Amino acid sequence: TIEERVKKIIGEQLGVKQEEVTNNASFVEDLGADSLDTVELVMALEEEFDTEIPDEEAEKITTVQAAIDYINGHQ
Amino acid sequence: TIEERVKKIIGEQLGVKQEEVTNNASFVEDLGADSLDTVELVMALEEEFDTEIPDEEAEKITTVQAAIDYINGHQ
Amino acid sequence: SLRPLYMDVQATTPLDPRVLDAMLPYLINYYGNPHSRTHAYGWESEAAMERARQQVASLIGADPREIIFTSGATESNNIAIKGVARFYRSRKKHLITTQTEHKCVLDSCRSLEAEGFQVTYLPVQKSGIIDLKELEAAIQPDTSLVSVMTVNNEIGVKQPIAEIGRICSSRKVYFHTDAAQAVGKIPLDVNDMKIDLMSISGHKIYGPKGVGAIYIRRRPRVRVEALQSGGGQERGMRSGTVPTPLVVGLGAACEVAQQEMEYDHKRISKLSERLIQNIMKSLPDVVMNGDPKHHYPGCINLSFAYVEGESLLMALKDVALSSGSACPSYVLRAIGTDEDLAHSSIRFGIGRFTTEEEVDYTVEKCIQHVKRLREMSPLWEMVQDGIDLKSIKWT
Amino acid sequence: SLRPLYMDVQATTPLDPRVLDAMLPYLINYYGNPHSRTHAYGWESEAAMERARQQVASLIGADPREIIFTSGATESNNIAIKGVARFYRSRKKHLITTQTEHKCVLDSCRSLEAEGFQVTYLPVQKSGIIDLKELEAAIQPDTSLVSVMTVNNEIGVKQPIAEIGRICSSRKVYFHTDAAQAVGKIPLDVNDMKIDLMSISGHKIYGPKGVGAIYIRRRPRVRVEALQSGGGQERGMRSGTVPTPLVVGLGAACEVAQQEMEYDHKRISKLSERLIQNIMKSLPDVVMNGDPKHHYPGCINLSFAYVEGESLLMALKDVALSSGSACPSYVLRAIGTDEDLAHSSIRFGIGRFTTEEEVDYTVEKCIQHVKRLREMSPLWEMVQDGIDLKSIKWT
Amino acid sequence: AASSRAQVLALYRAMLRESKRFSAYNYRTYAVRRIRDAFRENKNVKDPVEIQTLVNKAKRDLGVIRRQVHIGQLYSTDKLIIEN
Amino acid sequence: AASSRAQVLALYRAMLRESKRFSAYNYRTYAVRRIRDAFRENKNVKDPVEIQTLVNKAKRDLGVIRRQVHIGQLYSTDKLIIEN
Amino acid sequence: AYHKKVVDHYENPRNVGSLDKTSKNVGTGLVGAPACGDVMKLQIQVDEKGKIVDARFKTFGCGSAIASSSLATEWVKGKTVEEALTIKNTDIAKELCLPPVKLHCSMLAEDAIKAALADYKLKQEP
Amino acid sequence: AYHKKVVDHYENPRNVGSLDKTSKNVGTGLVGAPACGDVMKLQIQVDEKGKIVDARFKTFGCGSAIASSSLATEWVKGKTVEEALTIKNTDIAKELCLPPVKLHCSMLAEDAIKAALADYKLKQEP
Ligand SMILES: *P(=O)(O)OCC(C)(C)[C@@H](O)C(=O)NCCC(=O)NCCSC(=O)CCCCCCCCCCC
Ligand SMILES: *P(=O)(O)OCC(C)(C)[C@@H](O)C(=O)NCCC(=O)NCCSC(=O)CCCCCCCCCCC
Ligand SMILES: O=C(O)CN(CCN(CC(=O)O)CC(=O)O)CC(=O)O
Ligand SMILES: O=C(O)CN(CCN(CC(=O)O)CC(=O)O)CC(=O)O
Ligand SMILES: *Cc1c(COP(=O)(O)O)cnc(C)c1O
Ligand SMILES: *Cc1c(COP(=O)(O)O)cnc(C)c1O
Repeated sequence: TIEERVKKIIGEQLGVKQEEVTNNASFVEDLGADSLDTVELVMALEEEFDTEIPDEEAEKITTVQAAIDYINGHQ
Repeated sequence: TIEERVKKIIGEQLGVKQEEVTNNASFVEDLGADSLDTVELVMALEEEFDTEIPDEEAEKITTVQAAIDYINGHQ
Repeated sequence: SLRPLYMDVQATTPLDPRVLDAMLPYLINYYGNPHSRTHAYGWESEAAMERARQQVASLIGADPREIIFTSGATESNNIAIKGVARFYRSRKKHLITTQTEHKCVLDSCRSLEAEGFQVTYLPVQKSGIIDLKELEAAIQPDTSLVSVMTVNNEIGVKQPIAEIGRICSSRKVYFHTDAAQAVGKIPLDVNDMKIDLMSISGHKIYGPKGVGAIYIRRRPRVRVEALQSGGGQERGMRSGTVPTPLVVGLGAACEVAQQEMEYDHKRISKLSERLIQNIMKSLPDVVMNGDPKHHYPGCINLSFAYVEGESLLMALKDVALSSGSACPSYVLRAIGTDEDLAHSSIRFGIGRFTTEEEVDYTVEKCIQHVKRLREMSPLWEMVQDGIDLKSIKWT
Repeated sequence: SLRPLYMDVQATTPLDPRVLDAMLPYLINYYGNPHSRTHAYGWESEAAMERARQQVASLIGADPREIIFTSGATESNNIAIKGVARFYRSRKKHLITTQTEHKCVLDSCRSLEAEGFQVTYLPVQKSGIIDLKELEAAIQPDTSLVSVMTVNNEIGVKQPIAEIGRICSSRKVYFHTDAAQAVGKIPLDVNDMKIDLMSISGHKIYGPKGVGAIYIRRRPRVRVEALQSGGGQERGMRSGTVPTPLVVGLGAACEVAQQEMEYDHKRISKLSERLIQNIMKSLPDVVMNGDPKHHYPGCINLSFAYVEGESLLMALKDVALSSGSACPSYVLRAIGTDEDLAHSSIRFGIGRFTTEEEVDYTVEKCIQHVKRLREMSPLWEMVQDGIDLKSIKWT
Repeated sequence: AASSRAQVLALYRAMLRESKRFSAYNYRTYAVRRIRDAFRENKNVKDPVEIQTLVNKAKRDLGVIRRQVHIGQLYSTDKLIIEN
Repeated sequence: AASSRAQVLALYRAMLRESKRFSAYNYRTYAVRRIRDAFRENKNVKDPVEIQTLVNKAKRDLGVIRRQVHIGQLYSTDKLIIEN
Repeated sequence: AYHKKVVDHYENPRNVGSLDKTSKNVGTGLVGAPACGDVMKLQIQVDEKGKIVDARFKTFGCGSAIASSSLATEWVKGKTVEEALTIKNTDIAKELCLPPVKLHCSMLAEDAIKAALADYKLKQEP
Repeated sequence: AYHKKVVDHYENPRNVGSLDKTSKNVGTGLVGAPACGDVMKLQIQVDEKGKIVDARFKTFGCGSAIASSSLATEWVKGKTVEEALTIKNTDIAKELCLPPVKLHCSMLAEDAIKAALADYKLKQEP
């Protein structure tokens, strides 16, 4: 229950076992997401962490680590 | 049509000839207004001069001159 | 494009914002069927229905048990006229109404004549008002119902409802009044007026379309044969799902009207006098249809000689008005209007939301365009050359 | 206080937000009477009325000229059944319907029997479905109308509407179907089904209460004697002011349903299977009323032996449901249900907005409280002690 | 205890200011006129209970005005001919 | 020329974010699910005209959602039993 | 009247007026009846070669009656008396897009043309 | 069932159960019929002085039937057999605020009391 509840959200959203949600993985190229999935995934991170992620930041969150990094840097 | 269109508004609102709307006159004691009239008169000045007059300022506008003064001091 | 002024409130009214506000919860979360007895969506819907029933009853001096909800005064008129006629038909076959009633009363009576009932359509005086002594004389031993409307929808005339109730009660004949144009605008009390049935329309009193009510007196009991078959809703008198949001809107409109009636009557009286006086002082040959002494001021029907009414409505391109109008007019014919003048009448409606500026605009355009259409009219040309139109052999 | 889940969509539905959105302009600024012919409030109101008429027609495969607006399917059923019966009464006095029809069909037929018409109330099979060959045999030379509803409001069963149309058309008998529970939920096409009249209710399809329609086929022409007298609105078939905001809401609900029908049917099918299967795998002596092979999945009527239905509804204190319910049940009796089991049935409704979580909550509470009421029930006690209830001398 | 005069004059200003936001001419002009006429009609009521009833009705109507102004802005239409 | 993909993904986010503001459980849960299912159902449409029609319908429905969310907040009620 | 075409004959009036009934070169048609809500007066002025060189009208009646008679008055100008005889109610209705309930208006306007032309023709015989 | 008073007898059940029908000190009343939607079983236990010291019930029926029979079962405890005979359908209806359409429920519960008391009385005669 560290701020890699981020991993739990990504795995839940993309239908992927927690074992395959590696820090290096990009949602599309590595975890099978399309761009509808990635819209929903960004909103799921917004909800889970009570944070508003605007478009120019959302477009940079394309990997597990980028998600982890963004959330650690916004309390 | 100087900023003593203020006089025209006061006279119109209170049913008083322009001759009797003197700079010294208080709305209530000198021009026959009650407090319903003075609510409406303050809103009429707000409308005429596109200005928002909050309660603590409105309570100070009790004379013709006070009305003139307030409006000259808010463009 | 800019919109025309609404001067047509006898045809229908806008919702009062207080009425839409009361309706909206029932269009959003309180959507239960008021006949659903086993859960809280039903309970809260039922409770709103019954509160509205009390609001309607309070406005007319009735017991809420006497209020039956309908889809409009058209349905209420059918229920009152056919329902009473059919109930008592084993002993009573004669009905009385008047020649200026709304079309749903008249056509209900015509359908009963095809059913073997006798119907007297009383004439009215040139004032538009019935002759009470002619009503008294028309009552027969087998007369079951008299129906006479409280305010006329075309010309605004007020019938002597309380005096009609005195006549009917004293002879044990049921008395129905179509009050669609009167409810919430002039005082109505079913006991003081000795009314047995009454029709009410929501959308003539700033309530929503698609709803109405019928008052049916319970003491002495008035019996009505139901017209709409079904599961027995509304005490077996009007089967069907009671539409909670609409009856909420009807009750709210009645409560608002009960509060606003005196204020509106004063304000509309002044606007109505202004409209009539300012038109008549500026145009010759303008006549008011209906007696102004017995008249609801929000409905003003005037004739403009030598101008045809529909062309005047066309000319008044930015005012919404009506002519020959069921909310060549059979009402105007019944009050003895010359046929040509009846083609020259239009109806102006002043309501709760009408402004003095609207009235003045309407007056000014009416003066301008009557003059213009007269200058285009061969009849005005002939009269200006001193010709007696009543001497020409037309066609 | 927290609100109960709504599982009662056969009694009425919430507005779809798209429907309220389409209605609101007509409750605020577009308040004209659609019959006002001389100004733009009338024109725009008329135009909205006619667009809604086309939306209703498109959903059922009709010509908009064949769509008449009413206040509800109750009124539409009265118009279809009494209107056809009275029109053709000089040559035809016999009508056919079924024992499981909604109360407004049955009571309309009963009123016609008091008028001297003969009515056959066909039985249904224990499935709830009529026997087509028994319908064929019941038709007489003076049969004017057959009326059979498309989807039953208590048990959800689908009648073979297209096969009934084949029978009626081939014998030149008019075919009416009460489609209130079917419109927008299963496919309806008046020509493929050979339908001559159809009843439609707005508030069963996420439209507002107080509105409906009746389809009346124009070719070959079906004739109906009008019931509501008046000025001839709706082609003389339904006099009265057409309530523009409500008919706008009906047309919008039809257009939305035309778009959503396939999606809703898939989703409601899955939820319905889940509800039925999860209740039945967890409780003994649960029976579904009606054949699941000919059944609209959003209406699920189950009996829970040894528990009385109203007590179960009370126990399910946070779920809005219904029992014995006209949208001891005469429908359950007609399908041969034992009287005690008929006292043990309740109706679950799944609609467009129902969630899986609601279904699962409802299932879980139903299992819990059936068990509890059985543990309070003397009938369950006796069966658990191996007593044959059919051997006791009651009272 | 709350000041009836303060409530009343604050409600008067609030109800007038909000009614002036009605998009529709006939509701706006009616609401402003009706509020002015009603407060003036009731100016000389002296019974503290009856004053409180009037104040409570005005608070209810202020909620109605606020909601119906917003709904009328969501579903606005063109101005009338005479607003030109 | 406007980008259909950009419009579509911006509309998807906007429609989901606004639908999540529905006060009423049954409208909120329906709107979110329906939007997800409809965009996914239509993912593989290739005709630029048909895509534009779908986009225009989604813009219309976004206006409906925005207005009906606000109206549902003005006239809100208690939560359902299962939201506890 | 809801058609742009009909309203135009009232908002932008043309040829409203009168000619001298005593002229041997003027024909006057007066048709309809006040009790029927529609009265049309149409007058034509004919030169000495039989060409209609001017026309005026006045009409009491609904917008469609005003437009039908106004259009008829425009249409006769420049036509010989024999040509004007071939103007039909159906051409007027088509031009104005009259709905069926207003077709009686175009028929009266055709009657007005023929009454005017007949009045003129009666004056030439001596 | 919409009354708090009625629902309480289901949400907070008391005395639901059975007594030993073979006891000379137990009376069993079983009244109603499954086909009528309401069956009440009410059993009483009487001490050797004629005081009812316990009672149990089971009911198949609507909430008002459950509450009427549940209340009857509470009310007989502590009463002599002769006192219990004076419990009336009208007292049960009054306590539960039953509407007129549910008054048949309080009458059946009174029937159940008397059937139980009569069954007990028949066992004492030998
Ligand atoms: P990504 O994986 O890079 O790209 C995803 C998209 C969809 C953009 C990509 O697959 C693509 O471009 N496909 C082309 C086809 C297309 O654009 N499909 C989308 C058209 S828009 C659409 O389908 C909207 C449907 C709207 C439904 C709303 C329901 C609302 C209900 C509310 C009720 C109150
Ligand atoms: P000022 O001259 O110092 O004082 C003025 C007052 C009124 C405060 C003073 O005279 C006084 O205190 N009078 C005591 C009586 C009193 O308080 N009267 C006011 C009661 S509040 C009232 O009358 C509100 C009426 C509300 C009408 C709203 C109509 C809304 C319609 C909306 C439709 C959409
Ligand atoms: O307070 C009022 O009576 C109404 N209006 C003025 C009404 N106007 C119309 C308009 O503002 O467009 C009057 C008019 O132009 O006739 C106040 C406001 O503008 O907020
Ligand atoms: O997106 C959805 O499906 C609905 N909700 C969640 C629905 N909730 C109810 C609630 O939020 O109170 C589910 C629940 O509690 O059952 C999202 C949101 O909160 O904005
Ligand atoms: C409007 C009206 C009616 C019909 O009422 P609806 O509610 O439209 O059915 C009946 N009588 C009169 C006098 C009316 O003005
Ligand atoms: C609801 C319903 C009706 C009545 O419809 P209303 O619009 O409420 O008058 C008629 N038949 C069936 C099958 C229904 O479910």
